[PDB]
Amino acid sequence: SGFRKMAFPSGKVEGCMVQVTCGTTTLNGLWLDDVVYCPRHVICTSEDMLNPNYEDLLIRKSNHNFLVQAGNVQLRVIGHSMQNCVLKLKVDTANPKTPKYKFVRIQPGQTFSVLACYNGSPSGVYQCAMRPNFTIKGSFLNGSCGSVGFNIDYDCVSFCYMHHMELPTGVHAGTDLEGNFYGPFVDRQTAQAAGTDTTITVNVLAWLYAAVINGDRWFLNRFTTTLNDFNLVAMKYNYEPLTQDHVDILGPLSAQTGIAVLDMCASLKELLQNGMNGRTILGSALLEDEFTPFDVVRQCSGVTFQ
Amino acid sequence: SGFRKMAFPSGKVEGCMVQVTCGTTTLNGLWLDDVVYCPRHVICTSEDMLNPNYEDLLIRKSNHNFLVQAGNVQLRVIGHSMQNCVLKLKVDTANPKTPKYKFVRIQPGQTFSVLACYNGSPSGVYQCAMRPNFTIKGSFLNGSCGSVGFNIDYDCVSFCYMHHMELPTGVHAGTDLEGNFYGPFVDRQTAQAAGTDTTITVNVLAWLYAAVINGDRWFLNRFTTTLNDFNLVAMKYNYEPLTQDHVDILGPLSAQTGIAVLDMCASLKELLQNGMNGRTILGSALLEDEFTPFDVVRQCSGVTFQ
Ligand SMILES: *CC(=O)N1CCN(Cc2cccc(Cl)c2)[C@H](CC(C)C)C1
Ligand SMILES: *CC(=O)N1CCN(Cc2cccc(Cl)c2)[C@H](CC(C)C)C1
Repeated sequence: SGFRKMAFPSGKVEGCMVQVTCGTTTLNGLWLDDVVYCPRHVICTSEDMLNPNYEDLLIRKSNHNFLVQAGNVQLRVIGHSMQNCVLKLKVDTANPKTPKYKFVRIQPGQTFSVLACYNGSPSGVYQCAMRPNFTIKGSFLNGSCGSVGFNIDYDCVSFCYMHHMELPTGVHAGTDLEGNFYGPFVDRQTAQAAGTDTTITVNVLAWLYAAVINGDRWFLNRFTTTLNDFNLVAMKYNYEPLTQDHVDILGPLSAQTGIAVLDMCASLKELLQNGMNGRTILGSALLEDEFTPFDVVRQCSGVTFQ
Repeated sequence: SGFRKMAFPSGKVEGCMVQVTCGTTTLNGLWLDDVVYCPRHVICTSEDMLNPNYEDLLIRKSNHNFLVQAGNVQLRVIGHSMQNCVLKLKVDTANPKTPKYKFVRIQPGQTFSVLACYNGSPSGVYQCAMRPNFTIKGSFLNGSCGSVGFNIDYDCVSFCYMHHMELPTGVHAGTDLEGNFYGPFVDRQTAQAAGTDTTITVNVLAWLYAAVINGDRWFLNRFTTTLNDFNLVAMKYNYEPLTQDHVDILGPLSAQTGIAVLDMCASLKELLQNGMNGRTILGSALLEDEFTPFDVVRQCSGVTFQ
């Protein structure tokens, strides 16, 4: 029993992190096969970030201007290209620890593990979710750029995030591994505002099912509700509207606990209106939305990986 | 910026997990050099656990009764011994991925990362703390026994915990790598009660310093207090008493934020008496005590490992 905010094992990702240095800027890179991926603002200076012309800046750089370093192994750049907001540095040596990887662009509400790195060296791992406003509430310092987010499907590593910048508000924004930003953000030092951050309702419901599995059942009430009447209350408290696809995903959790999804929605509706009365659920005084229904099933069944 | 419950990278530990099977019982083992460590109750059946005589049970076992499996590599046991509550299965092949390791027995209040495993395969990683009652609030299912807890000091892995059993109350108990249980627990299926679980005060203070670093300063008040008057209030709410050694550890955090330790204690005293007024600190509606002062300095400075 028990429930923890659990991250994936980072072993297969640690062997892919390298140190990228262009001039004076140094950040992290992802070494897969004979290609190194890194944020393109590594070619910028402290003064270029206010309004960078990346095309003009990249012209003044050649293959010998970039220095990729894998611990103590010195790599050599053969070709360089700019795919959207990431650089593709083609090197001579293929990474012998390249796992079965895959590039994926996740949707808001999904979760992934972040391997925070500095100077190409792993520092820590934590789990987080893509907020509805396409930001993440992570833990990043200067030099952590190039750190990647990922999921693991048995023997396959699914890279889905690369850290690019910290907003003036304290939240974090990045791209997929093809260089496309999550959200309307651009990689320049300017005031950029994120949208309203709402609560992932389908995740909260999965979290309540995990609570029933682990013994916390005080929030189970006598009432039921309709899908429209729940969304009417949910939108008042800035919650994502629940769809029929969300009910289908929660099917297995409903069958294991014997509690209908609409009955669980009625319990959540009463919690949103009356609060938590100073009590806790799974050791938390707030409603958590960083657990997808698949995360709950995975932790409550013991799913392993390669 | 940002603050997350961060675990250590698990790469160096993943390569040491093996599957141990004695008869019908199968759990996880730790393969370091040519020795495999695992809980000794792997030699028991479902009926032996009520009152096992491990010495008599181990006599009826030989070296060919244990089956250690490292993924797809079949190992062979040459000698077996029982050190307290763990088995030392001496094998023929030395683990080629054995890192610079070290066995340590942590004190209550310290934190470590847990690599939850099933059938010798890693499942997930999370950070937790040794409670004052020598239990941990983890996430373990059946078959997770043998999973280890660890810290990383640059290039050295410090193993400090091996999971042995789940109490009827839902909390978890285990041993160090020498087989000595943390707490007064014994490895048999009987009603065992843990002591009163108190709050690690020195950890809460370090967490409040992390909050000031990240912008949350609403809890900073006008008052100060004495070390005796704070402990008088702390013991009322089941908090660990603060010592002078705790003040010395919080020294660097005091110098970085410019806030005296006793001034931070006065803010905590008012929070314990008046509550949090429905507000949050670092996104939490409760006081967290699973961050040591070293954890805060590590995450707020960017400490990397090998
Ligand atoms: C992630 C990381 O290492 N950094 C975040 C900011 N980087 C520069 C920057 C500033 C403003 C906007 C953008 Cl898109 C990027 C920093 C890299 C070096 C120190 C210039 C650090
Ligand atoms: C950790 C783990 O795999 N298990 C916890 C309980 N194990 C048996 C048990 C029961 C009661 C007391 C003690 Cl010390 C140990 C289980 C191992 C097999 C299934 C017997 C599972």
